[PDB]
Amino acid sequence: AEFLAKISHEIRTPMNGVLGMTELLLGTPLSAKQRDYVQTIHSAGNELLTLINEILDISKLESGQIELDEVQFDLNALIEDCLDIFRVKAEQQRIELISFTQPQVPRVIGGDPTRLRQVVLSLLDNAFKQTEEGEILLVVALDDQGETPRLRIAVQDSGHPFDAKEREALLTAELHSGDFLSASKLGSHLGLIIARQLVRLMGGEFGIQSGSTTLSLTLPLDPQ
Amino acid sequence: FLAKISHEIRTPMNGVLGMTELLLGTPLSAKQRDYVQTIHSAGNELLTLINEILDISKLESGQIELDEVQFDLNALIEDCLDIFRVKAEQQRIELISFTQPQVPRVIGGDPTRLRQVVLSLLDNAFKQTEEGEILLVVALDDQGETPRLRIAVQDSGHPFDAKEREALLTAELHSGDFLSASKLGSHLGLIIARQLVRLMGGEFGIQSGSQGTTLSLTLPLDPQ
Ligand code: NI
Ligand code: NI
Ligand code: NI
Ligand code: NI
Ligand code: NI
Ligand code: NI
Repeated sequence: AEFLAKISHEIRTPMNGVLGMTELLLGTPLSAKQRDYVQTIHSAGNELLTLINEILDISKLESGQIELDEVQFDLNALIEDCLDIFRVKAEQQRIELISFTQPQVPRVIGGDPTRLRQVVLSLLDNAFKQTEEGEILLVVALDDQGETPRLRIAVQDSGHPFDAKEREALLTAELHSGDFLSASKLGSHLGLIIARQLVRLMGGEFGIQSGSTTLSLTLPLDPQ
Repeated sequence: FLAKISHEIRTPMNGVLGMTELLLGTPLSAKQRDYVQTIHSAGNELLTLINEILDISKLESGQIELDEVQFDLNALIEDCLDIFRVKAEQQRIELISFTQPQVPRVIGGDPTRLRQVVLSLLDNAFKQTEEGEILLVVALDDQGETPRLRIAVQDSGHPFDAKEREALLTAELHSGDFLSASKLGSHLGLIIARQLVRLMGGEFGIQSGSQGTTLSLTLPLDPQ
């Protein structure tokens, strides 16, 4: 996990130029059809750059190069924010965003918001690509089961929930430098897997119960 | 190239390069042209790098197996040189090739990788030499206990250092140390080229005369 982080500059350096010219190109006199192409380089280039950025920092985390910072953040305000990106396209029918935050759960807890923001988004975004019609509910509750209260977050999948082989391969997902690029055909897109690894790093477990899927994450916490 | 870059890196970058090849068909100013010209000449660099990084990790891990089929040796070596002739005509370079009288027409092996290794060395020449002559000698080597094939590519080019020579022969990934970040970007395909030959069955070494650098592999020629 040192490697990708060690040579991070040279994976960044040309990509910084691709968007560098692009966010610069918009200022030039662009014709009607030209600007349609240049912004495509902007729009598609970023979603690859963020992917690149998203795989390097997780590569840094498994090495122990950097730490997940512990701060006290508004748990509900983050979740309701996570919904608001998807609520704008929730007006299209045959899907319904539902949020249930059990009254017992705290409003603020100690953890890392940004990396939790990804995992909640990555679990939520997967539900949209899965469901053609239906409704998606996100529960934020704590399961008192266990020696010490632990927080749980789950998202319910609409269709073809999981391959029996496919899920097991998700639970035992550990990716190295080259492994993050190999395009394993088994199929959990990069987005899902990176998301999975973090939820192991912060403690707790990942759970998917496929019933004809509820991508569940159970972070820990100390009772205070 | 024998490693499939991810479904989520290849296709966004596929759209970026698709624009640059398409955008030049549109009238644009000179200063505007360089911006799109680099994205083609730089967006490829990252895509070439991600593949190269991935290729080593697959060679070391052993997930790569070689075909055993009969191919025409002359065509392959003749076909590789046809690629570079257009790149060699502009560059003031005369590339020449000699194939010994004794080396056979057909040998059993893997023609797809052997092309890549021959492509790998042959590219390195043009990368590090101008004004010079590039030569490709194909000749069997009888010094071993049994006749073996060996292919030599040398350039009237600038030599390799004492440490870059040592690095190309010893450095490995998911191992001790890769020794560089800046220096590998150009010479990474040569390590890959070594990985095949070392797997192919014979040793691949480099002897740098202080000017011409000869990169020669020895492949185990078929029994009879
Ligand atoms: Ni650096
Ligand atoms: Ni922007
Ligand atoms: Ni399926
Ligand atoms: Ni896809
Ligand atoms: Ni091209
Ligand atoms: Ni390793």
